[PDB]
Amino acid sequence: KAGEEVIFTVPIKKIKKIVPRWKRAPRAVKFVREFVARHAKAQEVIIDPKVNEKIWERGIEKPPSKLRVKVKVEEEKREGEETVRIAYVT
Amino acid sequence: MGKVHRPRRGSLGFSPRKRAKSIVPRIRSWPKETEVRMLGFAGYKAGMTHILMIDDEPGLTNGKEIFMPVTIIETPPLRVFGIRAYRMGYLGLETATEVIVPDFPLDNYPAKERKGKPKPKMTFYKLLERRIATLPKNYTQEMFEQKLGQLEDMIKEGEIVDVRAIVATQPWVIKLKKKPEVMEYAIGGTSVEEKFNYIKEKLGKELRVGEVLKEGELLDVIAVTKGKGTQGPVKRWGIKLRAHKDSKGRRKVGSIGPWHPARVMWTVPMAGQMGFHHRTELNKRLIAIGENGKLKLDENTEIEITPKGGFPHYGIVRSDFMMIAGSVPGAIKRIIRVRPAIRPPKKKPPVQRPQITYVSVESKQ
Amino acid sequence: GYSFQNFDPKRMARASARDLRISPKLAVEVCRELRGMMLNDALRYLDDVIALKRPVPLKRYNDSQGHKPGKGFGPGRYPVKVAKAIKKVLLNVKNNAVQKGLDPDKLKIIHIAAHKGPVLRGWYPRAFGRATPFNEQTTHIEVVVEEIRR
RNA sequence: CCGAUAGCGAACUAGUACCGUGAGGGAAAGCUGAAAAGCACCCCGGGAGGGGGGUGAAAAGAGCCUGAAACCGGGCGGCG
RNA sequence: UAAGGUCCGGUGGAGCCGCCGGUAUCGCGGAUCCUGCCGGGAGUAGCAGCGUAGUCGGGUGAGAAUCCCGACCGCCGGAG
RNA sequence: CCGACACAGGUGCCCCUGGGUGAGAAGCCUAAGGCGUGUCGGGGGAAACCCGGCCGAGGGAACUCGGCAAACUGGCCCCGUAACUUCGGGAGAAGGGGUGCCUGCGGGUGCGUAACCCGCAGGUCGCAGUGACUAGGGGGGCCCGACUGUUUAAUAAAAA
RNA sequence: AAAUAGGCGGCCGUUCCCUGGCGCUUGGGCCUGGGCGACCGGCCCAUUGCCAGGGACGAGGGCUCGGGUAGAAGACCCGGUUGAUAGGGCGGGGAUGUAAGCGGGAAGGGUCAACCGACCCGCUUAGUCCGCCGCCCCUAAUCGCCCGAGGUCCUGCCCC
Repeated sequence: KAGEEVIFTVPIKKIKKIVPRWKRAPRAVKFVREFVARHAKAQEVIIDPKVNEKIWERGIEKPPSKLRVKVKVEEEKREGEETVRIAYVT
Repeated sequence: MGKVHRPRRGSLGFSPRKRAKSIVPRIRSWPKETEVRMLGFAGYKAGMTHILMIDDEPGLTNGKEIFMPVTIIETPPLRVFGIRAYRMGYLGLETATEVIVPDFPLDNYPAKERKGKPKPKMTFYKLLERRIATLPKNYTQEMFEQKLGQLEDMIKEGEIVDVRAIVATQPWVIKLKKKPEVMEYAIGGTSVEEKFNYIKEKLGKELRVGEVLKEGELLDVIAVTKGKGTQGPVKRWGIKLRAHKDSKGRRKVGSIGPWHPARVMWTVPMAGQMGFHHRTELNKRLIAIGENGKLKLDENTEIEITPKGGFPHYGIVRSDFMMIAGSVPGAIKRIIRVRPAIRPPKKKPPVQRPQITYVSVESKQ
Repeated sequence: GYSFQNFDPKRMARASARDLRISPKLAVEVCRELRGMMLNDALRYLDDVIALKRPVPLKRYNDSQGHKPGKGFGPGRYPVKVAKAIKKVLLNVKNNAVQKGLDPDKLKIIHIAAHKGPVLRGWYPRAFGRATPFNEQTTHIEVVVEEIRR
């Protein structure tokens, strides 16, 4: 798939008991980052400060069970990648 | 020393406690022959249930209602790939030769819409292809050269000892593997020629719970138990607790041994593998055989099983099944093989087709 | 200096590194592993190490370090720092060789050997009033690459 | 007579650095080359780092005369 | 016999032997020796325990988890 | 600063009246103000084992030199309070009850409806109303020493 | 890894050319004198074989990716589009116990009016949630790397 856009829901559930609970929130973010990258078949991605806020909202300890995210695919120049994805909350 | 004795904790009789050599169970020990009938059969553990039966099962009443926990197991049908021949040597039993069957039917197989390329699965046993055992390379030719090799063995005549069967699974509804697990089962009779005739008919045949085994018998079960990982001295062997309140100690063996002797014995408790060990547990009552599940049109000898919502950690049960009494060694989704009993109790008689008052229909969750 | 034979006019190109602030032991595992390859394979090998993809097997020094899957010896680890640093040595043999009239990519790596150089030494605290050496090893690594082609 | 782990505490930045509240205690640290020509010019390198060319001779290239042993890499022979 | 002598090759680039008579701060394997240098230990332990803190965009730079800006999430509250 | 160390140490004052809380310079939360350099990161849902800590049926010290450790009680209000006695005390004995929110009143001090505080009745929810944090387990015999204090600064705080 | 170092079934590797030199070197059949025979001598054949110079092809397996019935690392097991492995969506099965809003009632108090109200009921067997199962290929199981040979150095059994 090429051109825009997928709306995806990423299951956060790995975050509990893969790492501990305060520091679920740094972990959630690595999961959001992986899920999107995986699905995209892409580099690490840039994700909007809005996803952060969403994960973070309750605090470090309590991140939410799902998070709905909108991703796009785009190219670049100079030499390099396909491989760049801009994703934000929906 | 108080001069007080402590009986040993743990056994060295199910020792050494270390990983299985294969996911398939192994076998050396075969039960009594007395009939020209299939020995040993296989399944996948589905889950567990509990059952109400009428005694039957001789014990402390022979007519009141009795609770018996039950393991529901989905058995696949099996397909005898080949006939393995043995010759008796000087040093032990060695395999003379084999007939295999390269030859290809199309498998009772289903799967799959999308749809444009159904892309045919029509199974020469593409499940053999997925089985990592290899194949000639001229199907007809190979089978016949082997069959001729068999004819020789039958002729000579007493050079040949007994017959066992290389038998493999057929995954035709199970989603937890798609690659034949391959095993050996013996074919017993009482004399070689009768086993030779039966194995030859058998080879092209998709077979049942019914063929192998009968309700109301007691059966052994052979299996690789569920893997815990490494566990403590506490867990593996059993350890007792100590004095007034110990922070420091608690889960501890103290002594490994004296000063001279200047060695460590192997019988002292330590950490290491627990589980993923092979076990044969004797004398489990065959509660039931049927096929489906979920609905059956007759109301006695089951009315048909399966909790709604499946079971936790098991797919849909729809194929031939067996419900066996009590505990079955292994994990959910593991291959278990069933072994007839070598001898069952004798102070407690087997009684055929035990009376099944009621079956569970609630989920394990 | 250099610790191997030369025929630099048309069959050898050389370069050396001095006082690279790197582990000598991790230089031992890369030099051995890398040895005998052509330059291009050696670039490729180093790039994989940095990605954290292909492990460098531990061999001669090997104790108390976790194994790594696949063909090659049981333990192994990834020396990222050394891989970056050695990549620069190799790059220098490559630019030089071209002035010299050798084509670098074809030339095979005969010899790579590591030398434990001077020792940066001091003190960091331990208990009971005592201070103990806290040292960084500074390492020289030489590379002499040689033509082979038909 | 000794000759730089020796001989004066100390061949020198010594009664220094440093220790100790103080009284007092107290080291180590010598050698380019004929000439500084103490590294221009040229190639490379993020590079104050490092490599090639440039000196009668650089195992004379900056605590630079010689340059051992322990010990460390590589290579050769042999064993494995 | 030997304590030790002597010759060749490489290295080194200014001093050195023999004989005879003398003389001694005169020969080193040990001294929980003294000092100096070095390896294994290890690429291990520590870089955890006390009220457990960071994180996303962006700026800069050869190199950025720990530099800076904003946002977001916290601790502290006679004390961080 | 001093402890060789940018040491969890420990050295004087002052801000001791920030807001909420509640007897409080208490805890927690939170404001001005400060910081995220009590300066190494990441990974394995992380298995054994070890430290801090949470929960355990039934039984209720069977453990052990010893209930050590730990638990329990718990704030506050009311009731009630033994042996003994140097009549001062014991005593907060012991044991029993209550405590939330709302709605509506009364009293005290004042001035006129402020600022607080102390009671009373009704309605009503939860397993639990000091729901958190804060927060004594109790009782009896005996030995010693009157007490409070001091002691081997750093294995003995005691009867010395 | 039992050194008497196993047994079976399948899969694999299982090569060329010019030019020069050699061939009872390598291999077979026949005649006759000698030999039991191998062998000597005579006759017949080789697209062949050998040395020197250059030269092909690549079975298995890991690494890889999605997860675990597995697990300290490593290993193990399964699936990888010849597919339902993981996630989404939906639906099935489970956990909790009535959501937000609104509407009515509600101790009372008030010009008993606009209303202030803890709480109760209806909406609503609601709402919220799942480490499980099915449907379903939408999304992600891509992309790509490697190591590992070359009927075997020499001998004997049967043919060549």
